[PDB]
Amino acid sequence: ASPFRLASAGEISEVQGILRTAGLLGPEKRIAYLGVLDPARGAGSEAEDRRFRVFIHDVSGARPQEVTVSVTNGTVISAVELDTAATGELPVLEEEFEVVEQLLATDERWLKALAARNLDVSKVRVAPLSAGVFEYAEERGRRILRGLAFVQDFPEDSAWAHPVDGLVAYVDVVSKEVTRVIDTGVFPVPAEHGNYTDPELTGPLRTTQKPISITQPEGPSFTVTGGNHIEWEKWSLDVGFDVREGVVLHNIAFRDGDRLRPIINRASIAEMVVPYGDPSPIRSWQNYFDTGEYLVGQYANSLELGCDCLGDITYLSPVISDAFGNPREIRNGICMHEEDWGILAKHSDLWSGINYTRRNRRMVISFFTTIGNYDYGFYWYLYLDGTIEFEAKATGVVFTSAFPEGGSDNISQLAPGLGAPFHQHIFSARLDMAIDGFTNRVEEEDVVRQTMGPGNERGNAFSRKRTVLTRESEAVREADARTGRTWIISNPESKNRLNEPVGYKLHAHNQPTLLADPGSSIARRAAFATKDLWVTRYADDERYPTGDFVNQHSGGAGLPSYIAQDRDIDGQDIVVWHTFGLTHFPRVEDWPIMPVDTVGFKLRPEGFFDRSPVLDVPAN
Amino acid sequence: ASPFRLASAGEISEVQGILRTAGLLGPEKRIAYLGVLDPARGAGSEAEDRRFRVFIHDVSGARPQEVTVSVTNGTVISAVELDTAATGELPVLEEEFEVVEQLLATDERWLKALAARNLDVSKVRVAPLSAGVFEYAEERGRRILRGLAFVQDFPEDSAWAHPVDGLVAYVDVVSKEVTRVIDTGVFPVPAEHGNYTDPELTGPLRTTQKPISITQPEGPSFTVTGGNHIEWEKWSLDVGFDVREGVVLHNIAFRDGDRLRPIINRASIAEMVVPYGDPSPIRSWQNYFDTGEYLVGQYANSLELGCDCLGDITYLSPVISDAFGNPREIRNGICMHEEDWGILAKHSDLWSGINYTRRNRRMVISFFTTIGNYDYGFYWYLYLDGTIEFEAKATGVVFTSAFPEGGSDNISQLAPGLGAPFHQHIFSARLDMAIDGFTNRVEEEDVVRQTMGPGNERGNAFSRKRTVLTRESEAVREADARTGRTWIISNPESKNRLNEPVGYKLHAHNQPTLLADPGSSIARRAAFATKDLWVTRYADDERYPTGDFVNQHSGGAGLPSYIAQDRDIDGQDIVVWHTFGLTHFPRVEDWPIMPVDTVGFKLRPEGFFDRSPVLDVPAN
Ligand SMILES: O=CCc1ccccc1
Ligand SMILES: O=CCc1ccccc1
Ligand SMILES: [Cu+2]
Ligand SMILES: [Cu+2]
Ligand code: NA
Ligand code: NA
Ligand code: NA
Ligand code: NA
Repeated sequence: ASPFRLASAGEISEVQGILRTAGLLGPEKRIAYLGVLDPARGAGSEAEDRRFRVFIHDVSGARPQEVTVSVTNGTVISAVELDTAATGELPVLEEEFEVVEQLLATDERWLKALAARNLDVSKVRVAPLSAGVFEYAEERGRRILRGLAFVQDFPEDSAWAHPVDGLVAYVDVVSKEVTRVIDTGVFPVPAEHGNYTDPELTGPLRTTQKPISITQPEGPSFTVTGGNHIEWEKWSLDVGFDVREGVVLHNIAFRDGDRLRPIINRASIAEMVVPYGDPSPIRSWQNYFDTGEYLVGQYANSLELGCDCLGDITYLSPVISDAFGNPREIRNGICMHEEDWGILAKHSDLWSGINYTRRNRRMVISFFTTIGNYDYGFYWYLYLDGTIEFEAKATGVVFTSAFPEGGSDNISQLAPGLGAPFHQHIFSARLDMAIDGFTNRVEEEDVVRQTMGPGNERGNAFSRKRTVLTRESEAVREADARTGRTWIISNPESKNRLNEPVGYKLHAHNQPTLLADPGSSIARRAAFATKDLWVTRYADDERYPTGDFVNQHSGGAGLPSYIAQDRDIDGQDIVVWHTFGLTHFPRVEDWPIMPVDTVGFKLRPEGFFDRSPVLDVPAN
Repeated sequence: ASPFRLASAGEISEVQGILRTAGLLGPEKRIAYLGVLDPARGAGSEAEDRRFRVFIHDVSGARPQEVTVSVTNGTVISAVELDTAATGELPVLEEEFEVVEQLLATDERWLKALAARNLDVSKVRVAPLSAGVFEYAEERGRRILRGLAFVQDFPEDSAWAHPVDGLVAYVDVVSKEVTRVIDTGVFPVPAEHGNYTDPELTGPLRTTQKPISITQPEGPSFTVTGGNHIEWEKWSLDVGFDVREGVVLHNIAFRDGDRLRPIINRASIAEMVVPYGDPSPIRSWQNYFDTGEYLVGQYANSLELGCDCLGDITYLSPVISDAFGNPREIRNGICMHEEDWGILAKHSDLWSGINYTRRNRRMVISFFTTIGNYDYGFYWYLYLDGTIEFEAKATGVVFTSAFPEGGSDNISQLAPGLGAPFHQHIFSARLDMAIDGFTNRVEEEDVVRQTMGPGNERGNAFSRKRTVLTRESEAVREADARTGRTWIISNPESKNRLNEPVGYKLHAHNQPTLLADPGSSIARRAAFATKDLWVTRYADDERYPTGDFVNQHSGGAGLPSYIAQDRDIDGQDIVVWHTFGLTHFPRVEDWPIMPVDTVGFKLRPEGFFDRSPVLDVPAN
């Protein structure tokens, strides 16, 4: 009955039938995105209308369409033809991954480049990479992918160990033309294999690890009702799933006495970008938006009990659409479990004689996605004490190149002849805030150092200052680790028992933001990534920091366009966008398969409760 | 047989007998510090000599002494009379904690101040706080403690809820005189209790938490030999314990093939300081050095199975001396166990069809200490992939004051009338490095942004730069989160298979350092805390960043004095000192007992291995 329930196979079958009957899903059409729309603000009228947004691609060159359908009424609500030169191309289709390799395999220029290298075309894998927007006027309005080549010596070989540097091709995947083949010279193809399951490389496997057994003899402490409504240790929320964003959290709230208090209306990772810092023309165009261009949710892994998720695991199996509108289940695509998290609070008192210890725990909601060489785990954590934390785990295989004789300032060496270009992994969290309701404000909090003098005669005092962000034009903020900068989201109309506004404090990791020159193409297309924090006024159609159609969009869409409206955000329905990322100078230890590295953020209560909220936790 | 074994009860009994026979331990003497000395550099002569350093206090006013004894030869090696006005007072004795309350209880000025407040002297607890060095000329060369008062309504009451503001006393604990009683005015004593085990405050305890069972059916994967030598998943180390520093790690090394490769010779938390930022004269002198002034190791808790440490736990029970030279066991004072740590590495490859997942784990070595209101957990972590991490967990009860009518810029309100002054918790990790041996250097690594232009026509390139620190005068470094600043400790004479120096990268949390005015007393006594990183040349007697005798020392001792020698550190036996801390603006949720907050640092291999070191981990 909940409007926030996961999409069902039946709903997706209905969408397909509706589009087919309307003449919108003929043999030349492909569904490039399908997703359920969130209820509009103020859905307290009990009028459920399950609506789906669809992006429809046409493989014969006709204009794509954006379509909204209602499955409750079985109708097409709206249907719009898209001018992709203006508003951007549609996301990459899975079925296009192989088209780039296949088109190059018959192009004379491609074949001549491989022949000069004595490479058999049947052994050459081509990575299908997004094109971006650069200097090539012939690409405007066309659907372009760029291809970089890797050799697979045998079917089970890791191609990433054998990059073919000095060579790149551009392909129009709709007209099926190879527009350019660029060959800047021959590099040796690195010869060592990178097969991390080969006994020659691993040596004998360790026999020293004894098992760790994690069980819950009475089952887990959380309940799931309605398919995706979670209640755990006074928390409640709905777990959604979208093919673009992946796991989405709705209606995060905390049961404080008899009051269910909202905290966050919608939480998601709304974009991610991986910009490469190698100035070689073979790769200087390389920036992929895994969320916006490829849709991370459709590549979610099926997670294996005892390997990917350990303990008493409850699974969700979300349903998405394939390119023809058929429902497809991602079996065991979301793990949910609780974890012990050490000591929560502890004190031994010299005067009362009381010794007190309580243990902490967290609820874990996670999925894993794979797009080409990279793999990412997305983890949401809820803690007993009201903290909310997000963590990204990056692993997989680093993207490789040749390592040039004489070295490089932008590439590190991993093995003889084998390089890995410098790059970043940058995420955008979209936090539709609802601290005790929708009237919220953001304050920037800095430490204040004080001068020794009158009123501070011993020079020990220090303080803090809070600046309210009142309009969107002043709500584009930078981190400052040196001054301990944080941001507080408060409700000025809801006060704690000390008559102070209730609030939550956002703690960032203060990692570097986008490094590229501010005049670059990527700085214009990923403008969100140049600043740590943005605050906008909520609006239904302002969903992604990069806009709706990221692929081959020329720039400026999303957050820079939103904040130009300069809307009031002081005690209003607001959205926080936090940029956070890893800057990756690859090390030898990242090869041939990368141990996990992590980045994230957390929010902690800041006078939201009237005292510690975990006084009622038992001794265990 | 190991020279790094824990001190035994028999060794401490021998020290006592040796000091007694030498005439050094009469009835007026107290042992204020006793600890085993580390083997000198180059102990490859097989000549074991177990030596102990002792600080001897005299309760009758005679000069204290520093004494070194050899238990192997049963002799006093050296004995030096200390001039405490010059070099600092001895650490606070546990038996002095109660002397301050007892002396004030008969002082007419103290009694008049309590009578004006209608407080019964039998209900007034007095916190024994270290004095520091300020403007009081009469305190030079005397052993002073300062007292702040708290009311206990009944024997099991939490006194911290009832601070008596506007009142402070100074006491000479050797001559047993109250030197000053300062009363700046009457504040209401906050009335609400803070008894976090009272059902009136906790409400009914949750019944919703189901048990989590963590077991190791075949036992743990690590072995302990010789009392304190650990081997775990190619790591080996010795776990030491010192009454001042707490847990100390010796000879951290990693078994790479057939070679045992050293990484860190000695790791410890060598100092910590809690400076308060309240300019009230009642508290503007308040800075305690828990390690240097109070000795955190002697207040280590006994850790309870299933409450403090969960899983298959192996305990160590270190032995220390009491004030009379008797051995005293800290039963179960150190927990050791391994923990599952999620995914280690994962990749699903589109071209090879191979799906690969491995799980991570870490070894945990921890102890907990309690000094007055504050409790701290110290956690050392070793990971499968070569990472070393330290984590401090801060909990307990915040130090309180009145909250003034009309508010405060330096105190936050926790309850009606109840304040908590702003303060920091700052730690110093001393890392005696030994990356593949003792010839080490430190490089500072910054991200380098590049301008769009020739050689970077698309404005995407970025790079990094490394600066070698060659002498101590240039090795006092500040964090820079914006440029992703890290520090690399490398061995220029030991190269990986790519002919690059092996190394480890130190990742800091980049939290604010000491906030106090640089002309303050605390900035001079805790000078280490004003900078994030220091590098010194190793020397036997350069143990603490604050010097040997922190209590009432006038300033400048330790690191600022060491680095003035301006010694060569480029490919030498070096020591890294990393400052890291929490800046604490207390929140309502910290009251009446604080949920854990954390800070720390980690070191990751940086071309130390020839490839990932966890390729031989099995599928489980
Ligand atoms: O992450 C998207 C870029 C990509 C896609 C497919 C193969 C390699 C790289
Ligand atoms: O942490 C050392 C300061 C202190 C010691 C004893 C009681 C309260 C405060
Ligand atoms: Cu990376
Ligand atoms: Cu604190
Ligand atoms: Na355009
Ligand atoms: Na909002
Ligand atoms: Na002095
Ligand atoms: Na060293």
